[PDB]
Amino acid sequence: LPNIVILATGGTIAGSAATGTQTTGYKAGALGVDTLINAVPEVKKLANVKGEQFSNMASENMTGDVVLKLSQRVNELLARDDVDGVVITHGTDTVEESAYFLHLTVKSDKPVVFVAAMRPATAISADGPMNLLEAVRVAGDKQSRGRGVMVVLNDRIGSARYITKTNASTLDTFKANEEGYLGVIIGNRIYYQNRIDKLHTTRSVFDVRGLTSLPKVDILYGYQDDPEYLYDAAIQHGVKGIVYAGMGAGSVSVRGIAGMRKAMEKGVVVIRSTRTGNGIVPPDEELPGLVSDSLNPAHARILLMLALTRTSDPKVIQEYFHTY
Amino acid sequence: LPNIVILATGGTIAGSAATGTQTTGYKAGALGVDTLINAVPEVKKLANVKGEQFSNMASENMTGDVVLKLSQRVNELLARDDVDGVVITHGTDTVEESAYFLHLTVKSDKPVVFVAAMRPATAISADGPMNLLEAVRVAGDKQSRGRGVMVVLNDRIGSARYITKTNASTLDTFKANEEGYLGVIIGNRIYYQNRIDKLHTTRSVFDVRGLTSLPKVDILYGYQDDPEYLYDAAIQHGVKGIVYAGMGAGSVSVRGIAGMRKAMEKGVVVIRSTRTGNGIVPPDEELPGLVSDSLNPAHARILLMLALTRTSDPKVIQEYFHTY
Amino acid sequence: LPNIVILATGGTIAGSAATGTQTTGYKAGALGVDTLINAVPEVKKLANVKGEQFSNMASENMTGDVVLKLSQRVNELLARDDVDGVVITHGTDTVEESAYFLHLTVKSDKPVVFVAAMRPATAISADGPMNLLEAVRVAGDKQSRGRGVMVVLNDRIGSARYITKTNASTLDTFKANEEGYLGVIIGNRIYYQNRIDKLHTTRSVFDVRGLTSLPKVDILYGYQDDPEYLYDAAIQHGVKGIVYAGMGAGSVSVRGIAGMRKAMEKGVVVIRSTRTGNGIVPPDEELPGLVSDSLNPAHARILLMLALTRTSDPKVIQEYFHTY
Amino acid sequence: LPNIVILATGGTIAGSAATGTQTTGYKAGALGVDTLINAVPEVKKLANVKGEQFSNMASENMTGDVVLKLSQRVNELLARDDVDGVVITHGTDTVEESAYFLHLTVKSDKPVVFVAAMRPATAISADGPMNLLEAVRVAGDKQSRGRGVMVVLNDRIGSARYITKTNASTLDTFKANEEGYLGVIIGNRIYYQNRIDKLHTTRSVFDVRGLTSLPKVDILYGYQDDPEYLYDAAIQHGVKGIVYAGMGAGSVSVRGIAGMRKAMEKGVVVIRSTRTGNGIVPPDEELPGLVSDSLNPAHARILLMLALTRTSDPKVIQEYFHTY
Ligand SMILES: N[C@@H](CC(=O)O)C(=O)O
Ligand SMILES: N[C@@H](CC(=O)O)C(=O)O
Ligand SMILES: N[C@@H](CC(=O)O)C(=O)O
Ligand SMILES: N[C@@H](CC(=O)O)C(=O)O
Repeated sequence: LPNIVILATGGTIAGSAATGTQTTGYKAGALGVDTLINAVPEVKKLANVKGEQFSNMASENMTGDVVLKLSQRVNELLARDDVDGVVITHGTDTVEESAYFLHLTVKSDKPVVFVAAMRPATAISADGPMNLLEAVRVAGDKQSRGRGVMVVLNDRIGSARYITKTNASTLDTFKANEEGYLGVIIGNRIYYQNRIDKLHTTRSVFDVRGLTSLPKVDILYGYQDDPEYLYDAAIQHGVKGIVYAGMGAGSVSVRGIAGMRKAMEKGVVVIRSTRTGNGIVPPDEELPGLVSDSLNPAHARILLMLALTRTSDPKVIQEYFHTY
Repeated sequence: LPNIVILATGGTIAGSAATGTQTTGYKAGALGVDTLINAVPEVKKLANVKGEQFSNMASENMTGDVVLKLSQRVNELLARDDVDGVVITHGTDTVEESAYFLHLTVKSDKPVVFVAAMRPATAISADGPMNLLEAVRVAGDKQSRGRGVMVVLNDRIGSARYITKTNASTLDTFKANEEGYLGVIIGNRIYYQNRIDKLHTTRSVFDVRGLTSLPKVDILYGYQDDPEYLYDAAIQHGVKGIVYAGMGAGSVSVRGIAGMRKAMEKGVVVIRSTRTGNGIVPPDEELPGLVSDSLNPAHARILLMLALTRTSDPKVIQEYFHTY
Repeated sequence: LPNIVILATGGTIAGSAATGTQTTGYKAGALGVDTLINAVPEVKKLANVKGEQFSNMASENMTGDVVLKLSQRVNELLARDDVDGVVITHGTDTVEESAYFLHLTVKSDKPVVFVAAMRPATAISADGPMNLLEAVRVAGDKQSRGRGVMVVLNDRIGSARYITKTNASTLDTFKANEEGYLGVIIGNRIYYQNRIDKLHTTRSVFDVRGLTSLPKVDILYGYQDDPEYLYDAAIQHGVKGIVYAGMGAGSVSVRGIAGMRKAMEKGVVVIRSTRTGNGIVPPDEELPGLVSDSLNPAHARILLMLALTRTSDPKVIQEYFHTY
Repeated sequence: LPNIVILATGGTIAGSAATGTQTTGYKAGALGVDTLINAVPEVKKLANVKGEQFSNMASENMTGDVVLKLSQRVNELLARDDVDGVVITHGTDTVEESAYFLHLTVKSDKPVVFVAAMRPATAISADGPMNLLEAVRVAGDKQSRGRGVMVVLNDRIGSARYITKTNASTLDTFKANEEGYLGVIIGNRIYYQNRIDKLHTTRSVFDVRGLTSLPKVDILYGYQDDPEYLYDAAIQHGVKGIVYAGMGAGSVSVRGIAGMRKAMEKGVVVIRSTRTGNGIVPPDEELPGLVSDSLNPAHARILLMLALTRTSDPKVIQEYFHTY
């Protein structure tokens, strides 16, 4: 059997409420990893699992300094001969951010699978137990190697680069509308469909081993009447990058243009992304900043933060956006 | 034949580029309304059309003061016995905002149909001509009355309350993943599928006749490491409301909580929405602010602005979010 | 509390397998209704429920003669003052057919909610418990009246007319891509979004009280090299109608045209539907047969069977396809 | 510039109607290939194109014997040093069948791109011109090599293995809900997202050079009351295989089981697929026949026909269903 480490960070998957139908007033990140494992003893037929408690928080409180430590820990684990893969239990709300960070920074082809749940462990029809079992199956399969970081929920295997939480509250929320899933798990069998045609993991140039902090990057929304003062505030607080969750294809109002030009004059890198949820922001030399390709704003922030650890050259940063 | 006014505001539908494949370096909002009409002379078999040029701008520059005028003009037009419906040509980037504004403020059951195009008029396979023809068909059909404000592109009829631009750059971008379309136009025939179960138009309390400006509302994004200083900036600039494009189901970090509590102390109304793109943000009294129900951040901003013209009572505002 | 009858027919919701991960070799339709109710005692806080065992079969074996009796029983129940609504447990494979049959033949505005499960009751993270509780919530809410027959799974409320099983094996399979959901159930609260703009239930002309069988209707697939001999076989076995699950928009090969013309010469009514999964098959007088509007093949069969209890007139039948 | 052959077979892309809004009463496959080319002279900046007229038919009339000749011709063309790629203009209705056939039988890494249109060439906002330009762009890019056969419409590049016509009548009908697109074409640039994780073209065992006909395979639908006599008819007419477009996950009624057992006793190979549109049909040794994995019925028929040119062995055929 493969040796899988379950590295727990918190989330609703580790939530415990007073009744089976209670959806508020409980902490998302209360139960320990061994309680998760022991609720699905079937996992022991799939792998030799060892639980490690990395943190226990709601993912809306996950921070880059913590995700950096997570990446460093996972790199240490996967460097061991006695670790075949890692499953990371996490909150759903920012799992796409943490997962994409590890996608770019983990220097191994051994699987790294993020798993989460939309219902707490105490819920009627809780999804966490099956999601964890699926995640372990994926992490221990030798066919799962070399595929980049994955996010597994609801019988689907999503690439960290494409997968996003698309719905505030449903079990099927994690989708990649234009890129689909890497694979699916049906009837206790994994079906791989796609390999992502982007750089990642052992083919990624990003390395943050030995870093202890990351560049500051903020995200500003685009909308009718969007204000220039938010750009001024970000600049004043020393951001190194701004990701613009733009109207349409990174379109920018007269006010946003003024903000962006100010930022660029102070050496801030601006990435024009989109608030729409999907698709390509194409190059446009008449507008300020760089473009995000198909990265959504949350992902774009992660790639920009990592880019800024190793370059300040806009040409190189733009090329990263087209290749990672 | 029905008498339809085509009220033009700009957009890529009125864009004109130097070649058939050029997608940048042209102004979205350059062609006049009569050029659009004359490019589809078939529209004169469907309706007696009259063009009126309201504005000619890219929709990323549309502002609430201008949308207020638009609403007022459309009400004047629909008050006339010689006007059976209005088609509004507009940019795709913010059409959802303008349309939802009119959905709540137009005091007639006569059809109001927004139309737009993802490719400029000069493009190969431009979508504007057929979109405009479909929109005119919709606006003139007696079966279209009483349905709320509609957005028509790509053979689909979307409710202004549910429809959003979901993709930065595709023709099929306008979708309502959970709510579907009101109807479709296939083979020159309209097929109505749904009526929205929300208040609108003639049953809406919002009336902005005579107003000349609207309450200031900004939108802030939720993400890992989201900073409190953006709340401080918005407060300092005198916002009346803040819409939060939250992680997951309006989930809030410790920093966002501190920001939101500060804003609420100053009398700012905070609405928690979602950055995910779809779904319900459920109530949670322990978190700050009101919740957006299934309104996305752009729509939630429009409803909040209108709500604040009538009330500062949280109970009443929250009920608007559940019913409009 | 509302009085709700849970009328059980079988399905995977009532399936019981030897382990938590076994997905084959168990009978869908083994557990009794009271075992379903007793697994979710929370239901007794939502309604006064009474279980009735109508049948216990896998839904692939559900037949029109049995669905007729199901409709007749439901009508009997809803005619009672002591019944406020009904939930029908059923297999997922043909629930859309049974549900649409009841949608057209149930003469009450009281809610009728079909419910099902993709994983058996014994499965890890079984969906049936929560699906049943959601269904009971929907059936007992006074806001649910007059909406037509509903299908409830995975926090979604779908209209019987639009909802279909879109995926062979996932929990989120029931979707209506173009029409959306009537509503959703999130955080123990129902959010109604739409009302279907079609005839149903109390406004439907179809009445089958007193019938003991239905007219025979088969479905033939369209594809490259589709054979004429399948039309001959159907005609020889006495079908009254044929639904063609056509290529594209009910397109027909030379072979299919010959088969259809032969069928129509014998008095068979032919409906051209689509194998695609969605959309409108538009009228085309140059092709044989009537068109299915947006009814998929399984639904189109149900409507044709019901139509043939009332009329043989093509004009009238075609109008049913456009209104039901 | 690359040298691209445009091999025309017909379809609505080659349709010509009397007015810009006419959607019936015109032949789909009337215009010649040069007339398509001459409508988009921009193509000359992308490639040196040569048109060749293979056929001119509606795709509902495409037959396996003709697709076999199409595959043979494409193989001849791509064996030439002066051909870099091939674009095939085709009807939308069965493009997925012809494309998947070529995906398994074309013995080259040079791109083969099928292209089609939902609106005829004479239509207002006809999609064919831009679809053809995109297809030529894809066929001529050196990055497009080795990706398997592609289907290009509406700015999307779909794998022939996953893409299907999902809507009877809309421009955006070609989707792969679970597998996404291989890439997209926005702003005159190709963005590759995925590589399919299945065998195709140069790695495929299927070679039909020298064949003039193929094994007979029919498709039978699954539904309530599905009749055994259709199996008897297929058997009597000498089918070598039957693809069952099953209820749910290839579920079979008692009648279908009896039919399938009869077919198998006569040496017919039975593949259980799904009518649902998407997803995996899992193995189940208690049911008759082989399973289609995620192939939909139309694709399953194509694979089974090709498999039968080589083997009758169920173990090998089942493996093909899991790897092609
Ligand atoms: N707020 C929770 C939500 C979840 O996990 O479903 C979290 O992200 O930690
Ligand atoms: N920027 C343009 C884009 C479009 O209309 O497609 C607009 O919103 O005005
Ligand atoms: N074959 C089962 C499948 C399910 O219910 O999920 C049924 O329809 O009865
Ligand atoms: N019946 C046409 C439809 C199209 O091309 O859109 C064909 O398949 O040939």
